[PDB]
Amino acid sequence: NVTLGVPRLKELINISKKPKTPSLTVFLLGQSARDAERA
Amino acid sequence: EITPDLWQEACWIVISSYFDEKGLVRQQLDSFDEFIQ
Amino acid sequence: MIIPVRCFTCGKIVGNKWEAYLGLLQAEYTEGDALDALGLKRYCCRRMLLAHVDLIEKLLNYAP
Amino acid sequence: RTVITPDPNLSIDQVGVPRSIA
Amino acid sequence: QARAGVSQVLNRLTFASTLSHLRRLNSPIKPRQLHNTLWGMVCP
Amino acid sequence: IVQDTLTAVRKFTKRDVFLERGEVMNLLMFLSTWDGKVPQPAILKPRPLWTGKQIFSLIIPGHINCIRTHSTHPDDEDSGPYKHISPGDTKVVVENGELIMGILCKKSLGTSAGSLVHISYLEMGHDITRLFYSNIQTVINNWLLIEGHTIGIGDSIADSKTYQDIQNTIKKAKQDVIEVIEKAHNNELEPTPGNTLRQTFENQVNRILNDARDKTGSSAQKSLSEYNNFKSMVVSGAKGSKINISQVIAVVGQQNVEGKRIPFGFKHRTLPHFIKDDYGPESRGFVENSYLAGLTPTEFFFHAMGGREGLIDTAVKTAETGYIQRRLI
Amino acid sequence: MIYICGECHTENEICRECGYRIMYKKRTKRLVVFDAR
Amino acid sequence: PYANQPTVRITELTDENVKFIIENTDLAVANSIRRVFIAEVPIIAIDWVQIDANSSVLHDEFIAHRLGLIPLISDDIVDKLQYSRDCTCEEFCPECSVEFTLDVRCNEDQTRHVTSRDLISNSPRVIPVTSRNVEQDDILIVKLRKGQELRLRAYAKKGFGKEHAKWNPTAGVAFEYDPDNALRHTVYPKPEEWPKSEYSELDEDESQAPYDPNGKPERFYYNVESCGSLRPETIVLSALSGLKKKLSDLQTQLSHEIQSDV
Amino acid sequence: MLRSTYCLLNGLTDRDLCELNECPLDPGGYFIINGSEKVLIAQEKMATNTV
Amino acid sequence: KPSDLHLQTGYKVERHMCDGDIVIFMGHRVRILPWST
Amino acid sequence: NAPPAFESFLLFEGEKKITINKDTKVPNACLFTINKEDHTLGNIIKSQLLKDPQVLFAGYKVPHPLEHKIIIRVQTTPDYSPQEAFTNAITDLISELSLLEERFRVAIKDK
Amino acid sequence: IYTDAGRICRPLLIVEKQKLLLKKRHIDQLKEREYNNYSWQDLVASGVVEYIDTLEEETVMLAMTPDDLQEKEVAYCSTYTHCEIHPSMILGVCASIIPFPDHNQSPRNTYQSAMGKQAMGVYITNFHVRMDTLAHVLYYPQKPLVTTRSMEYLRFRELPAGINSIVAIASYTGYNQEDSVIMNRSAVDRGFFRSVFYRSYKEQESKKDQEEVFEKPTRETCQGMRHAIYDKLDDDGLIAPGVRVSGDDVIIGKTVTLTKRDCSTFLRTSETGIVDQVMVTLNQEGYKFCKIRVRSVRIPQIGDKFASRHGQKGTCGIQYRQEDMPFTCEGITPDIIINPHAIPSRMTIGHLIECLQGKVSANKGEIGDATPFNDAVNVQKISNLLSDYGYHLRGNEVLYNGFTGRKITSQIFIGPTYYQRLKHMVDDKI
Ligand SMILES: [Zn+2]
Ligand SMILES: [Zn+2]
Ligand SMILES: [Zn+2]
Repeated sequence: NVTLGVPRLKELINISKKPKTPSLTVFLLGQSARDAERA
Repeated sequence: EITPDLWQEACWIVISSYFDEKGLVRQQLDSFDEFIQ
Repeated sequence: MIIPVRCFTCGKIVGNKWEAYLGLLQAEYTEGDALDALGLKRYCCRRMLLAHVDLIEKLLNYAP
Repeated sequence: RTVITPDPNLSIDQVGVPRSIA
Repeated sequence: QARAGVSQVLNRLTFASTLSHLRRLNSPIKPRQLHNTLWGMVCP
Repeated sequence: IVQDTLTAVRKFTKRDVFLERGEVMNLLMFLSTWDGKVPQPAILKPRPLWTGKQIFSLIIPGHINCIRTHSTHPDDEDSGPYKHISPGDTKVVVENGELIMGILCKKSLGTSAGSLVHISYLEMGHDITRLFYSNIQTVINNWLLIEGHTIGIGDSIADSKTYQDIQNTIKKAKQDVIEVIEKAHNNELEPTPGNTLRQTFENQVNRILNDARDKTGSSAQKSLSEYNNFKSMVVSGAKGSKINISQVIAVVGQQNVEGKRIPFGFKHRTLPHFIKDDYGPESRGFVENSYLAGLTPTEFFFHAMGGREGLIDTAVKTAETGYIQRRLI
Repeated sequence: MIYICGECHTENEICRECGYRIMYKKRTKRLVVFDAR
Repeated sequence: PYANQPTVRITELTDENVKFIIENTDLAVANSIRRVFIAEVPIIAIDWVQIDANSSVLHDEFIAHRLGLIPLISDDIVDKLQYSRDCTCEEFCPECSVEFTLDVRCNEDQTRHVTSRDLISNSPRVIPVTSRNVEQDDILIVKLRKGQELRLRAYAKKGFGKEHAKWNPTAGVAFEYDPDNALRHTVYPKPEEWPKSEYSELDEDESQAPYDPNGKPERFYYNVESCGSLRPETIVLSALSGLKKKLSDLQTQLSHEIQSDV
Repeated sequence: MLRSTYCLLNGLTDRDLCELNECPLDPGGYFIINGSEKVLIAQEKMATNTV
Repeated sequence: KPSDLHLQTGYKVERHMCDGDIVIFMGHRVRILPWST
Repeated sequence: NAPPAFESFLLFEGEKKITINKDTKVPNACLFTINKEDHTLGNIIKSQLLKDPQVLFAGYKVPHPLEHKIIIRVQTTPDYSPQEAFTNAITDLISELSLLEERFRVAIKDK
Repeated sequence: IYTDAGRICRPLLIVEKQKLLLKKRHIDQLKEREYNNYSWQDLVASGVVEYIDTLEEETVMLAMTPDDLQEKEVAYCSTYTHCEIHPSMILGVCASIIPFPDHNQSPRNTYQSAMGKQAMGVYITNFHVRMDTLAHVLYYPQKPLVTTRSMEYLRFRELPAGINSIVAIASYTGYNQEDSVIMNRSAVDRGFFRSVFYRSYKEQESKKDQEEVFEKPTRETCQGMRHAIYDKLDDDGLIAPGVRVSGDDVIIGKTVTLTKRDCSTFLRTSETGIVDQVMVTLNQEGYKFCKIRVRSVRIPQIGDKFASRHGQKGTCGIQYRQEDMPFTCEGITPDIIINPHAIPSRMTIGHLIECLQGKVSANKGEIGDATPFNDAVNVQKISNLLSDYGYHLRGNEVLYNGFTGRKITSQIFIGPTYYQRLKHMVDDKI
């Protein structure tokens, strides 16, 4: 549940040190990328 | 003894009796009347 | 306040059909026939009697 | 200071100021 | 130090205003959404 | 461009509309850029009738080129045959400043990408485009005294072919919510990974109340007639939000507060008319009825709650974006 | 300078006959022209 | 290149209603006679109101409105008067005004109704309507209780309806043309639910006449109902002379614009 | 408070009330303070004596 | 004071308004349409 | 402030009724300006100027419907003047209104 | 157990194991309320109704209607303890005045319930005696043709708030841009929405020692004042009623005695009305006082703001004539034209049913029924009662043109609808 709209847009105007919803999208490299059992 | 489909004019009788007796601003004529009593 | 002369919409005089309308509701006449006996066929004129409030009665109580 | 009212018979860069204000 | 806003001044416009100026609550400051226990008590 | 103009441009610019001989002499009188010379009409076996696309070619200021697609144009209409003909008379083609075909709409007269008002700011300047507004702000604003464009209540009633079928969806919607309550009240529903059995119950049932909200939403728009005056303010695109007249006719839909269907206020009972353990398709907010048919006195309270959560945010989002913009300056 | 009372309706210059202290101003004598528009 | 030659057929001429049919004219001339009736027919109404003693519960500019809208009997002296701005005197002479008078008080006990039969004229021809001698009960103005008095003078100008609308001589002029829809000036979406009108020559089965590929209308069905000031027939005679006079206020004035360029 | 058992109005019938220039439809529930009309709004609080 | 109705070039006269003049919100242009809006 | 009502049909001292100007776009055409009139007088003369076959553009408009000032535009063919159309189009209408009034008075005397 | 001061509670009917305790022998005695005095204080005592607070409702079982929720169907629930009187009593004072409030998108029932306060009307029937500031009063108020059965209890027949108007929903010459309304000036001439606006003025004479007294200032014995001519002032410094005051002329000539300073009280806003009444009393202390009520009419110009009972507040664009307003087949020219586009996004279909119901109820001759959940007035039998008089049963009607006399290619939807003139006037600021 990424917060979009005004409570996110308000937060980059002051660059809050503590995000109310931070996240980290992470991709993959090898043959693990094409299997759910390897990943 | 029981009203099957005459209910519509029935329920607007028992309300007519209500706003006759209590009316609309008795909530300050009970409350302020009980404060001086 | 009181019945207006001349229904605003079409122009027709309706301002004398009031004391002949309160007196005409003493009898058994329905409102749907109390106006056609007065000769009012448009629904411009009929809203000026059927939905009228004559408030001049309640003001004729107070002292001048 | 008064109301604005719509009026489609003015070429867009126009306003109708009434004679009690102008 | 007081709770102001009590004893407003009364409307005279419509007589439906004069009524619904008298049947009135006042929250003291979620007090804004519409709660389920206002069936029958307060106008939604 | 106001609504009154931008709708009526659709009705001015079909194939159907023909102006006899006297009405040209008025819709030429209300131009400004016109050069005094009357065009030669199309039809000539009766009175020489002028099509509304010929006169609308006289507003378009000089040589301007554009191609757009009206908002009804099926994508399958671009096959081999019927490519440049397009028998709904969509597919705006303005070659050489003279309107060859196509109905206009908002999509090709607003200010969007590739727009015919956009192109006439990148070729002809700005004082040639201000005349392109104050011509269309008159000659369709003053043609409409021959068309009118009313909205009776006959323009907001479903015919009984679909109105009975629009209930044949919702009578199955409230069936397939009973199907998932009694399935999950027997420990017979596998929890989808990511959420518990509670949050995956709600996502399972909000699935079966936004498909029936939309299977009663596409069959209502298509069933409206060609003369229906709501369709003239949706197809013409001047007034968007085609979900806000799908609640007139068919189904209001779901209510929500905080993004969830109505929470239990009293004690596991959202109103004092219900039993406990009511996760059903009506005791948490969904509305079978539409505004034409009226609303049940329970469901009038629930729409009073969905209209309160969105009535506040407006009072909040004026102290939010009225503050970013006066700070970011 | 002649005041109609609000109780006894008895005019005076300046109440007597009523003991009452709300007066009025006794509508003027000049000639005011309307229109019947 | 020349004019059109109409006809007139009348079906009803009662004491307050004229209903007829004009053939062989275009529509634009056929608006321009129903547009003169409710606008440009002169008539007498009250226009100068002075109250010398008011004590009713209605404020002074609320009875002065109602004295405006009372219709007056203007059969004879409309041609035999002139307007106020074409006058000779200072403010009001008897050639252009009609003075009324009202002096009613109510010292009786019972509630008195000040009616139309208490406006006393100075000239015996323009009496207010509801005084012509159907019972036709009296026009009302203002009720009064015990202890109240009304007193006022009034004048009564000649004017017409592009002034205030009290000078409307008529009620609703019910113009109507082409009752079968054979010209297709309107397009019925469902032709079957419509009321067949008061003048349509159809049976019950069909509901629209077919199209006329070379036609333009005649038979403009006027239904001129008068309010009660004029007679219902002396409107139309005094309106075609109030339009033949106006079109003869052009080729006079147009000539002294063209020929003065020499 | 105007019209509640201690006012001079309560005790008067309908005709007797218009001999003082009053209104039979005036609801009452407002006390005059230095001329003008005031209404004590209901100030909502939280219930006492519970857990 | 018609002694002081002189007008030679260089002076500054403050008229009321006309048509065609430019006023501010963007910049409109005054056309005169007599009512109160 | 609100204008008085009698300014919708009167010519004050300083106005002419008609001012005539030419068409600088297309030759053998002309233009009028009736002062203090409305669609009652405008639509009859527009319509009768269409029965004349030596007239190619009979139109009129009112610029703003607030004040009353009709603009009329006439385009005639060669061998004819457009100040002769707009004078003959009136004098056919006065032959018309003289023809109803002699005919409608008769249809009262049959009642 | 709560013997507690300040809760809130409401009366419901009582169910006894299957059915009511409101029996036919009760309500036949209620019906003759005169000369039997069986008025709700013997119906509580006989144990038929019962006050229920907000937190026993957490323990209770209600039914909406005694009709459908006592007849056994597939047995939803069978343990009903109570029933409610009629489920449209949950709406407050100003939200009961809306006809069909289950047909409105709920932003518009909230919107009207805030505009009901502002719409002027005859407020209290003793404004001849009062000396308020801000007293608006219509000339000819009308009780509505389409009404609720609880207007009667809200007292809205003896004191109404607006005039009906034949209203058409059409696009036209274009002065109705999405919140605007084309009036009819030859209906405004017959008093349509024409209303008075009173005014008042406090004037405490106060002796203090600079003291001041009511008097008439001669120009060359008193200090600073404008060119407000002192003709209207009487022998003592008050205006007698019936003297038309213009913009900015002296109404009370008060002078702080000093030669003397000058403290006139001007007519603000330059309205040019009529001074209607002047009273002269003492204050609380023993100082002479005066109140003044300067009245003015206010004809509805271009600008003055109108609104129905169905949201959608509007202005007044242009005032056409009976001459120009589009006439029906029978000489009806509607008082007000509202824009079509204000319907489908403001979303009030209450406005297209009140406009339908007033066309039935001005030919059926019976003031209509628009209780909220009445279940007996749907738009099918409003239609087929309209079809028994010779109209088209969706309310449509052929207008003609205003200027040309051409039949319009489409129809127009006409019908009388109750409009309110608000207090957001255009002459409150000019
Ligand atoms: Zn009428
Ligand atoms: Zn006294
Ligand atoms: Zn004279």
